[PDB]
Amino acid sequence: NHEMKKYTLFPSQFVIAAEHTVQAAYEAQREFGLDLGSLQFRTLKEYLSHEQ
Amino acid sequence: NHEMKKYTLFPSQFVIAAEHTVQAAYEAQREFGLDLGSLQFRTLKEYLSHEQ
Repeated sequence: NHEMKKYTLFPSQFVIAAEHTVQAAYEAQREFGLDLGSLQFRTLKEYLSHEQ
Repeated sequence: NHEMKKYTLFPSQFVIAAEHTVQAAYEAQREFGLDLGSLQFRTLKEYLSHEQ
């Protein structure tokens, strides 16, 4: 004779965020000419894969 | 978020001199025919690099 079984699967989620202010960004741009938004964006993008 | 720091540098100095009298120099030149000034200058130049 024969028999049958079954199994299941399901995924999960993740979430992250970053914060910065206008005056700090303006001061950094005036002094060093750096862009904070791109820095934080790339940092989050890298950190997600690293922790995965 | 991110943080920054600072570091600094600053150099130093050195000084060295040589001395020879006239009486002893003439006596040595008469007796042996050497050159005290050139020998002293060369020794100074060598030792300056050797000490560093």
